Amino acid sequence: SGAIYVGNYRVVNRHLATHNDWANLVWEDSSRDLLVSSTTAQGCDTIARCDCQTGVYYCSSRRKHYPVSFSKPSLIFVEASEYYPARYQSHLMLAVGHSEPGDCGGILRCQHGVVGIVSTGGNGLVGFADVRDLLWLDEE
Ligand SMILES: [Zn+2]
Repeated sequence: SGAIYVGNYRVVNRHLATHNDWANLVWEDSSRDLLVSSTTAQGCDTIARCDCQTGVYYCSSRRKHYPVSFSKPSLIFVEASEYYPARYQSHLMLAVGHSEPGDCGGILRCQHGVVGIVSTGGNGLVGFADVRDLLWLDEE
């Protein structure tokens, strides 16, 4: 589990969204596994605005932050997981690393802020849903 809290936005994995998320929807995209809902309280996370390919992600199933290199956001074929069939997922970045279903929502961060959240795992790869292209999270 995990979310990003920026401005009056809450960013979560679409497969972990709550009724309150859907009842306060801003934007959602199944192909990216992302959903954004509106918040009453201001959040303090900064979204990275950059093309970094190195950062650190949180792996809840190891209670550890791991430094990783990660790929550019792309359309990646993902094997079946407990929450999606095998499919193409968009805006996805991969690294070599550990990722269980419970690790979804862990933050990937670089020197510029939050890059994305854990979304996929298996075959010794961890996939992160990028948020750096969602420039509107920074305003309004
Ligand atoms: Zn960066």
